[PDB]
Amino acid sequence: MYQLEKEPIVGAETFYVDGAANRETKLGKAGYVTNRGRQKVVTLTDTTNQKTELQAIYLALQDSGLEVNIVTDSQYALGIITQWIHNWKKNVDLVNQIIEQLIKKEKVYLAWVPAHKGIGGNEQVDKLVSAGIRKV
Ligand SMILES: O=c1[nH]c2ccc(S(=O)(=O)c3ccccc3)cc2c(=O)n1O
Ligand SMILES: [Mn+2]
Ligand SMILES: [Mn+2]
Repeated sequence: MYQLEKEPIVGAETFYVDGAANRETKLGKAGYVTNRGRQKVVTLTDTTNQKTELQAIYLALQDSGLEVNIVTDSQYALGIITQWIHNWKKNVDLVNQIIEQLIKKEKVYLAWVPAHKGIGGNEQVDKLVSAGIRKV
């Protein structure tokens, strides 16, 4: 990939990603739902909210084709990726794994939306990852 796309990629699968963690137990979940009806959730241990957001993006990169749209509610995760591309043109291992996957893509669009603002795909993945982690 040459850059993050300036707008969504026509014809590419869209992954709504999210993570949830609990500070008392360090238990969490990460996952995605896609516009093509795919979904995945994984359970995590010794994790944090920010780590789960990175894990969700890693899953989306791993499971997507060469062109992908990713919608996250994490400014932290968005910033990690934007900063790396910049320097190219905390959570060190996870970040390296994400960059490893990112560089294999042909095109990537990555957009931020606010959490808990009624945004469809984002609310769907939030329900999936927060169950058993965050109290309703
Ligand atoms: O990235 C984030 N940031 C959040 C910030 C606040 C809340 S909250 O629990 O305080 C909340 C819940 C419901 C409505 C408003 C705020 C939840 C989240 C969340 O689930 N994800 O994924
Ligand atoms: Mn989130
Ligand atoms: Mn959430």
